Amino acid sequence: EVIIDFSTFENRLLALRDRFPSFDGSPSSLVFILGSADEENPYQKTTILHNWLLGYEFPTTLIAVFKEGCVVITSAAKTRYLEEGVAQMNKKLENTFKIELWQSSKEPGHNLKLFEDLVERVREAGSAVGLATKDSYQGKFITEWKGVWDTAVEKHGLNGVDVSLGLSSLWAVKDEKEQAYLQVSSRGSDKFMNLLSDELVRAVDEEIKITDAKLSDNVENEIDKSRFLKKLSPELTPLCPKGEKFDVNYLDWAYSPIIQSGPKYDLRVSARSSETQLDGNGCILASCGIRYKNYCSNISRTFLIDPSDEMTDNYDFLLLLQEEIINNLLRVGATPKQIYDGAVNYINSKKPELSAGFTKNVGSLMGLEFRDSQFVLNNKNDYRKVENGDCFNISLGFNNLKDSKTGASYALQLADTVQLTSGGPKVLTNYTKSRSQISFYF
Repeated sequence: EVIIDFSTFENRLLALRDRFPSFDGSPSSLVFILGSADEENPYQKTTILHNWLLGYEFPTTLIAVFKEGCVVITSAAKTRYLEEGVAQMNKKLENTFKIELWQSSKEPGHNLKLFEDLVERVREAGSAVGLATKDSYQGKFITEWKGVWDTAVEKHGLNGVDVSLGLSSLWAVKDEKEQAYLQVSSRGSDKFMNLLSDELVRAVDEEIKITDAKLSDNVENEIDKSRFLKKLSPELTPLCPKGEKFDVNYLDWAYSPIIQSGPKYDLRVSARSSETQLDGNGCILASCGIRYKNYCSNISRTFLIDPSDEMTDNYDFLLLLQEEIINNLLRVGATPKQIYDGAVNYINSKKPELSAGFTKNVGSLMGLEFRDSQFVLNNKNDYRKVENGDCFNISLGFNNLKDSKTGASYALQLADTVQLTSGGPKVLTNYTKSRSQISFYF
């Protein structure tokens, strides 16, 4: 079932070795500690790191990285997935880089001594230690580790250094395999947006009493229909890497689907489905995002029900704005600020009535992390640069609009997953956004 891709493990672990000493703060070593799995917080940096290095989260596991090697503290059973590939890697890198697998144990005192041993190696490396400072896990293993670490900061003079920006830069560019998983994920997002539209239109047509949150929950639970998922394989298996087939067990939601039908809408990052009655008029916002083998995608659409002329005109503009971002501003070397400011320019030119209501960002880098907060497409970030192989959630919205004649409240939102390739940006989510196909009349 579980097979670690060891050429991928080697390349990514060595990339991390090569890059971490020049992370901000100049860490001399890295320590990442995964305690018990927390399925409620899948995007913690240490979990992302496991998914990146190994393809899987390894609970109750410590990984420390140095110039000359790597220490993994993990159970005998998990060591079985690693020992052959590590021995092969060690033989090749015999005079450069040595991975040591220290087998943990439930026997009291055993892991404690390993942690003490590891602290000796860390302090020998240097006083600056790179850590995922915001991560939180439970369990005996990490709790014993924290006691050792806290003292080593008190016994020796160690300063923990957060490495979020460094990891974000290291993870940004997607290799061939990752780009395939992102396309599978994105086609999954397409399928669920299609299901969402069909359910929405039916609920509106049938005037049923239902809240936005109940409707999005209905869609959300569709992913557990395994036999429905199996039938997606002809669309999805050709998008998987060479030698791989679609596996239903690796498809999940990136977040709970969001429906907001008004009159109040929320485009903030924290926003969820509204709790109020489905309003079958004007603008209805929908968002869903899928993970395939932990790679996130995102799609957002606006559906129009008997829209006013101002709604259709502004939806037409929203399409043109997304096109300007995707096919003009998303360029290798561009900063988030240049991209966001280019969007602001386009709105000021064509639709200044929409300047105030525009979202203060147009999305983010996306991948194993659904939203990379180190690479948000806003005016503030002038210190990241788009690279070939980056994948973006290009998501834009306008809130707090009213029709000038009826006073009807509305909002607009459109999002797509976009991959930078050598041939340029490639939109991975292909569910329709043509106004004629997202507009319904009753």
